[PDB]
Amino acid sequence: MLKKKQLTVLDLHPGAGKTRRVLPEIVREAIKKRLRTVILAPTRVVAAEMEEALRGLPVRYMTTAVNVTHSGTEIVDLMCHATFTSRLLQPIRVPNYNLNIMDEAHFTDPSSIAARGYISTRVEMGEAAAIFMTATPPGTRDAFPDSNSPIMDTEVEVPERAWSSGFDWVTDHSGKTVWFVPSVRNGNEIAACLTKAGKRVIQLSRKTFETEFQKTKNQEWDFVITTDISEMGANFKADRVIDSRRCLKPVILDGERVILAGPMPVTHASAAQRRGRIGRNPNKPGDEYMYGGGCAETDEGHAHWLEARMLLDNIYLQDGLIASLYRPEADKVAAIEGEFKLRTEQRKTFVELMKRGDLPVWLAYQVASAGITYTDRRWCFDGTTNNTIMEDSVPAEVWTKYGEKRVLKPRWMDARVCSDHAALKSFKEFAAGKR
Repeated sequence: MLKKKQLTVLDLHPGAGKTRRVLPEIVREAIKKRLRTVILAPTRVVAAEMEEALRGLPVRYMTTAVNVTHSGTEIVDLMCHATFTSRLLQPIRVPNYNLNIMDEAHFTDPSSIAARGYISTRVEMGEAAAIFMTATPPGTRDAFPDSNSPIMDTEVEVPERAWSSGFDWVTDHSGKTVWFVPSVRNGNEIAACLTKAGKRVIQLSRKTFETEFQKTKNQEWDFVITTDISEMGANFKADRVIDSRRCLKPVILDGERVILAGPMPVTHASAAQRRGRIGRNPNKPGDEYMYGGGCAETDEGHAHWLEARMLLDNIYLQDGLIASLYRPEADKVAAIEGEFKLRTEQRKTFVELMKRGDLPVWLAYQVASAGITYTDRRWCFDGTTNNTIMEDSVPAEVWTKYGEKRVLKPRWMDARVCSDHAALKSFKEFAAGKR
């Protein structure tokens, strides 16, 4: 697989040993052939598990998740998918890796889609080799792949709100359950219902993942309530997965706003990855998978793919050439290559609104493309009356950097800045000039 010009998809079933067995062998072969290599982890939690599997091999860990003193003689770098894309965007030269390995290559966050598009383009050009590691490559239609041990698959009605009766099977279980919910707010209601029933519940989401995932190892628990982030390599010692089979879909309406549509069905890849959390121990047959809906290709028209085109249009590749999306996922968005290419100063603003501002890609692009500078926050208050952001059914208010109390009313409305309490608190700090 290491020969130039080729992209290999390593699609072994979940738990087949892609990370702990195949990855170290690939790395040893790459170091033997003197290939400058990058290893891309979806999260800092996966990067730490990779360090355990790669111990004894010269790897440069470009992440604060690992505490290792580097020798300086490493030709293999390890970083998360988002750091790879961010460094490509920033005015820092990234080496032209001869071998690019992406673990959990099914990750649908805009930065992972951009990384696959950039790497696959370099491979098409004949400059590099790549290995995409995932049980569920783009376009997979099988939500029931193979496993290390047999799984009991049961289609059943799964509660998406607090319940008082009709779901005895949920609480009458004596093992550990991983339950996938469509959103943080939906998880809060179910966790509260399970806590009132006497269950020990841990909740996981993108922002709290690294911190709260440690609790799954450090303390006894009955249920883990998680968004889709746990589809990316998160391992549990559990015997059941309850799957709502639903997710939220960011959708761009009329090219002027982003809504969080749904909950709606997950893709086959997401369902197979959610189910993939169990049936991993060959000595423990009969782990359960309870699913409450069907699958659909909800990645079509999903804003993450349009956002990946905004990132790819602003990454230098060669003169005016622009990287295409990875072919199997390239029809998910109606987009013309280069339509989002920004001039030098506007691109620097676009990068800073994402990196320091913490804004979603689409929103950062609207602000940068309008000729607004990073610290100018007047756009957070000059939108139409229908863009008024609501908190507890009352308009959200902030003291501007001038000392004036104003209602948060952004010129461009992106529902992701207020998807939960923590998101809106962060956006209010942004509108106030606090970062």
